[PDB]
Amino acid sequence: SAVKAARYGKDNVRVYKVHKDEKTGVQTVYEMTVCVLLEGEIETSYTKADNSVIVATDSIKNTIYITAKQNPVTPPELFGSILGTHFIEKYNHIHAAHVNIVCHRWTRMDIDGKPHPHSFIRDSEEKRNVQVDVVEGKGIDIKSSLSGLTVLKSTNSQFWGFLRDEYTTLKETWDRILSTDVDATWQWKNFSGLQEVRSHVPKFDATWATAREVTLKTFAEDNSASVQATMYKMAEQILARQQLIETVEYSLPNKHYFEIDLSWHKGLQNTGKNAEVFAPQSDPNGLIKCTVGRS
Amino acid sequence: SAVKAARYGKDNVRVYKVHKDEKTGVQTVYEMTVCVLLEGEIETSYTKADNSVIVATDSIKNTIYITAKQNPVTPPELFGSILGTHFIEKYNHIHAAHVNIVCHRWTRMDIDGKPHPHSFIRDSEEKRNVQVDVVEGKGIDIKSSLSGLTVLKSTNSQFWGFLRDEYTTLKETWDRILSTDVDATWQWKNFSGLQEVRSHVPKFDATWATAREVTLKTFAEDNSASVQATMYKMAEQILARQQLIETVEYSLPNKHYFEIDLSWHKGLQNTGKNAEVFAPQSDPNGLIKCTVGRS
Amino acid sequence: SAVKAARYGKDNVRVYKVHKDEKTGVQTVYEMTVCVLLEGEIETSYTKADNSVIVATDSIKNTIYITAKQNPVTPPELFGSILGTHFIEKYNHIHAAHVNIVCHRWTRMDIDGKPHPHSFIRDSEEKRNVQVDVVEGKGIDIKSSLSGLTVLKSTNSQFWGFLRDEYTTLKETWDRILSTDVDATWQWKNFSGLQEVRSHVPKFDATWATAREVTLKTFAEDNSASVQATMYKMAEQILARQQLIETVEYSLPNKHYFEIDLSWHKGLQNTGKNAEVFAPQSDPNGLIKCTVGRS
Amino acid sequence: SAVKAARYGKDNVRVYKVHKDEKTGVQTVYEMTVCVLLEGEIETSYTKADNSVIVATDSIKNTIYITAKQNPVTPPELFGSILGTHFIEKYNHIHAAHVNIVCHRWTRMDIDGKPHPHSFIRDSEEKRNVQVDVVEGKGIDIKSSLSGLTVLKSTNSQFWGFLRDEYTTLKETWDRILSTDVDATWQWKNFSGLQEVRSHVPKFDATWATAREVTLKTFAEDNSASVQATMYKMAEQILARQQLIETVEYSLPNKHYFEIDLSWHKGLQNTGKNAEVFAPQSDPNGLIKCTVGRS
Ligand SMILES: O=c1[nH]c(=O)c2nn[nH]c2[nH]1
Ligand SMILES: O=c1[nH]c(=O)c2nn[nH]c2[nH]1
Ligand SMILES: O=c1[nH]c(=O)c2nn[nH]c2[nH]1
Ligand SMILES: O=c1[nH]c(=O)c2nn[nH]c2[nH]1
Ligand SMILES: [Cl-]
Ligand SMILES: [Cl-]
Ligand SMILES: [Cl-]
Ligand SMILES: [Cl-]
Ligand code: NA
Ligand code: NA
Ligand code: NA
Ligand code: NA
Repeated sequence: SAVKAARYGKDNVRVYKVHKDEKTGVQTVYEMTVCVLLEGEIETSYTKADNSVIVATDSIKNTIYITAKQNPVTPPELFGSILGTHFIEKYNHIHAAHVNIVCHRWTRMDIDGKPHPHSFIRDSEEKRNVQVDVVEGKGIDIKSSLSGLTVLKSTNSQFWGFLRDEYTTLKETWDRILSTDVDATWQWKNFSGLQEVRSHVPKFDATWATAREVTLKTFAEDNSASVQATMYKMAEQILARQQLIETVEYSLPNKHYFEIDLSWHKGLQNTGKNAEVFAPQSDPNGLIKCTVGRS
Repeated sequence: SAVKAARYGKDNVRVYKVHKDEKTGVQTVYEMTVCVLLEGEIETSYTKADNSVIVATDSIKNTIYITAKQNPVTPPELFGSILGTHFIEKYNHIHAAHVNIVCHRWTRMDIDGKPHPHSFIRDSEEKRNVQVDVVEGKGIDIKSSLSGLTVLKSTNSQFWGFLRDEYTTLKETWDRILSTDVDATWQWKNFSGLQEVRSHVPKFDATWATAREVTLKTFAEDNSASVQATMYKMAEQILARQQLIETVEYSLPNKHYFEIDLSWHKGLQNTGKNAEVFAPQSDPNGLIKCTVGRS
Repeated sequence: SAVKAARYGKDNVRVYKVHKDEKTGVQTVYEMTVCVLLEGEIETSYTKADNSVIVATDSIKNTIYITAKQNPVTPPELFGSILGTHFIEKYNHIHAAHVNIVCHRWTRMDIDGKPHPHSFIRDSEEKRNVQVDVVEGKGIDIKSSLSGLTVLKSTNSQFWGFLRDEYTTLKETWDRILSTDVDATWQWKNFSGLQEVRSHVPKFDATWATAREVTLKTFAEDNSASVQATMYKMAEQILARQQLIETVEYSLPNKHYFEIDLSWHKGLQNTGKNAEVFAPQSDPNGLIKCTVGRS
Repeated sequence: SAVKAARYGKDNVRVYKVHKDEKTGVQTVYEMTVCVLLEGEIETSYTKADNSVIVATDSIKNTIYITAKQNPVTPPELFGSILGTHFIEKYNHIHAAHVNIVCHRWTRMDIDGKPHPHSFIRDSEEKRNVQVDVVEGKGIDIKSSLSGLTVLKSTNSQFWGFLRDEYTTLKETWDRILSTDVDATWQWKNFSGLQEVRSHVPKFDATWATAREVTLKTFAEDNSASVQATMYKMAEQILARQQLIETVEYSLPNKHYFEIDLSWHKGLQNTGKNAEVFAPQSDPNGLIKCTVGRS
């Protein structure tokens, strides 16, 4: 037998960094969870018990903290690029570094209407993420995403005109609840290396902001014909607003809310126009996905 | 043998309710998870296979939705009281109803700076909860709480002067991170029944708001001597601001963030005054609890 | 205000211990998660920032590992007793120690039909637990339990003869699925202190074994009239087999499996006697509880 | 813009099936969670609100239950193939079906040493899974796996001889704990369609059994030089025992157990040869992956 593919490293590395402004007293915190997996001339660790080719995953962990100490950890696209570039440059025989970063929210508290200098709240489990693949000889591929953005609209969602055959029981509807957990990913043009990534640093926060804003506004304003149609509009707009993005991907569950017929109880009317109480369904759920690119 | 205690019912009942203002088009949503457990003359269901004394848990589920259809679901203290009162009044032989409600956040979205009439965001996994125990002959006991409120302050937390003996390795500190998940509970004076609960309806949202506000402000402003001392201040203030509360309980984990000594690497300084990168510890964690009452 | 109740300490302390038999080469592992919360003359830590009365939770963590190093960690009832007794004896001003222990399964692997000397498998997420409350002047109260024991029987479960009124839609059934996650707790006679606990050491593993055996056999053999009736039988038997137990508590969810009517599709028959495919319901679920004592 | 990729359907479809032997009274249960995502000429649902091309995900759910009613649900490789083949054959314009199945354990209980005819225990959260991609014109690609198989060996694991530089703090060790959650995947030769899958039905349970057996035996018997080296041996053997498998993939976390130096306390010796009490680390963890193919 032979090794067709291999990568190894340290996952679930929790990192916090604080920035203190000496002059203002304002402190800023960042918290993330980091995974770094390396590829290279490491097949003999698997086939021959040759650990000489292994950069220990414990050392990869140390390196993550040292890199956070010596560089900015924001935007996560830049940090991941610095981190991955380090491994392929430091170790001749390592030829790719795969860096995934989950950024956790720490939003400054407002106390009595004034931003507090050093207290924060996790104002959502929504995440901002990056996947940075640093490949020697082939630059840096970055996928940026937002995930865990949980939303609901109580009307202005429809689903009718779908295929109807002997497997179909679903009633057409012109007014339903739509609720989802948004997973949205924008894939950047390949970057030739760390300098090119750095040359675009401002665009990373800007594009994340645009993607979120477009997601929320389209979700709220689209009188939705379906999840499919709504998510395409989101993707289309994001592409139109950042030329350095090549594709936009959405992965959306349809978290169903079912009407409850109560007419069996004293003729209570709770369906159609009289629907007020619904049963949220934990499972199953629709799952709808789209990758949109430039025509 | 004999039954010393018994209660039974339906847990994890997910409920959504929408309120539509016909005139404005503004819709408002509520989502909760409900548990109702009943007590009464039901020992024979356990000892004699006598199911005649059982109100089926499926029927308790139906009753939850019907009650939500026919009454306000807010404040959760009132809904739980209505619900529990129904079971003990409807069924002679049922003498207590234990209603736990978890309220989930659905905060109206602001789109282009204007509140949207029917789109919402889950802007936190923080919960507002109630535990309502309706006991025939003995009124209604309500415990209200907030939970899952996750906060961090990056300085103005201290821990020194603790007991030091042969089991102690912890260094005293005058400047550390403090991060916790706030679980705060306020226990109301017994209410004689549903009318008395209704007579106090406005106080339920007001007291929840006060508890949150006092929690966040004390957390942010107290140069903390310890979790113990900070949480007591929170509780003291809440008691001072609502005379219908008898006790205030806090349950707080201390979610440790550890310094990382990196001086082994090129003499890097990352401790004490130079501490910038920390390792959040998932476990273990301190757990600190207090119940505060009136002197 | 004033402190009405207080306890504090370290939660989620993961502990592993290995026992190596030098002579046989057979190794045995134990893994648990420990929480120790202390009570005593500690009110001033909360009201006066007096940390002198605080045994740091970090030191409580150290003490957990030291105690595991110097004593047996099995049965967990004994370990918890040793641990809690240490705190109230070591610290004059500490008057109670509350020790919760979750034991994780590490079952020796059989390889080619022979037990392996040092490899183990987690052959279930089922837990064996103890709650040991050590109260100065008042001995040691122990609650032992098994939890997370997930079972299903595909027939020989019934539910009929329950109360029927205007809230009832549930059909009576003479043949249904019953599936639950067993949480079973046996509460021991108070022990006067550590010597008395030690005098009963063998009974702890024996009683845990009996409780599990009786649970599984009753579940499998009882043509169940209801969860209520079945769980009472379990409790009755356990009480009859260990006189040092005062009560037996069960907490059982009824994890419903619903029939699926498919006759709308080509007259397919999948209900009643023809029921083969069912939909497991994640929520809601019945929750049925009983505490049984001696008449 | 334009749709570069799209797939949609129903996730988290829980399914139970019972088989009753009329003659013996022996019943057998299967429980799984199913996801079916379809691809085809569906771009206009996204770009033009054309729902005519959508097979509703609700109908895909119905179809899952109907297929389970009318066919065997075991081995999961065959069920997934039947299910995916149905969609591409039934709907001209659907050209791929992606079926993921998670099988949940329901192992027959032994009561008083005899297998019970209709009671089962979930004797592990370990899963048996399939990923079946049915592509019109291109047959059926199946990946089979086991996951969630959690194991520990308390000695006969080593890690030394790794790369040492300025980022390295890890001590070499000749005797450590190794614990992991096994994720192992075997990828089958492409099948031309449903007949070819059926022609190999017996091999699916046999190969799953071999993979598990080889995993457990190698884990227990290999005096491991590293995770890398041990997992390669597992993969090598599995490939040697089933020629219809093209590759074998492992994904293994190294769930670290750290020594605890206690010599600061009364010179207690708990390291090296005296190590008995360890601290399991929840995070971070190494993550080691390998795909092995035929040379
Ligand atoms: O938006 C929707 N898209 C779908 O494909 C679908 N199928 N059922 N309900 C649905 N709703
Ligand atoms: O605030 C704190 N309280 C405690 O009791 C403690 N113990 N260790 N660290 C601590 N911090
Ligand atoms: O065993 C049961 N007990 C109950 O109380 C019940 N209620 N609905 N179904 C039930 N099944
Ligand atoms: O088996 C191991 N492999 C690795 O690559 C490694 N790195 N640190 N510890 C390790 N153990
Ligand atoms: Cl859907
Ligand atoms: Cl603490
Ligand atoms: Cl029930
Ligand atoms: Cl590792
Ligand atoms: Na390199
Ligand atoms: Na009553
Ligand atoms: Na004492
Ligand atoms: Na087709």
